[PDB]
Amino acid sequence: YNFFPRKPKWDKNQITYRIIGYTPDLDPETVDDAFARAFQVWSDVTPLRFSRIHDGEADIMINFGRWEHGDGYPFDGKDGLLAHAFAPGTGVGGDSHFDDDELWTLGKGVGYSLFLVAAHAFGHAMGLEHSQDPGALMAPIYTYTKNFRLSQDDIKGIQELYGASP
Amino acid sequence: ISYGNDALMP
Ligand SMILES: [Ca+2]
Ligand SMILES: [Ca+2]
Ligand SMILES: [Ca+2]
Ligand SMILES: [Zn+2]
Ligand SMILES: [Zn+2]
Repeated sequence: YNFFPRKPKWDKNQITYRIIGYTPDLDPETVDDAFARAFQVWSDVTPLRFSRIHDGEADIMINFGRWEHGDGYPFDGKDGLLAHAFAPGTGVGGDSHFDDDELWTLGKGVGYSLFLVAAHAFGHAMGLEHSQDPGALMAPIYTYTKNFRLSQDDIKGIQELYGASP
Repeated sequence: ISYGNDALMP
């Protein structure tokens, strides 16, 4: 496992998120659930607790975008970047954006599981860099699987930043 | 497929 330079992390365990926009690819309820389950991956093994809000600035602002979408880190059409997220911090820190020039599914088709990409993206949003462990959620490659389970590399990494729940 | 450099800093 790895961290960003200087190991940035959230200075509190209660973290807010907000879904600012949606994709036409999936029902909004499916999108919401995908994100909820992606956060639960991490709250399973840390004292981090993620609360949704529908107004104001959440710690983790979630949105879909295409090409240049307001942060000066443009997406690139279909293929290439699927999504990105910023390391923990104020403002754009923690924010997680998904390239809607990709087809968002739950893993089937010429497309990508929103749950799996979100879980990976949220790893970055929590302060994890890419892992050299190929079986890790934080591996730099997307691999689809029907029954996802957080690897020991991911667990050890995230807990080195936040500890385990008592 | 690669994620590319999807890990950014604020
Ligand atoms: Ca793309
Ligand atoms: Ca933020
Ligand atoms: Ca799309
Ligand atoms: Zn962005
Ligand atoms: Zn990544």
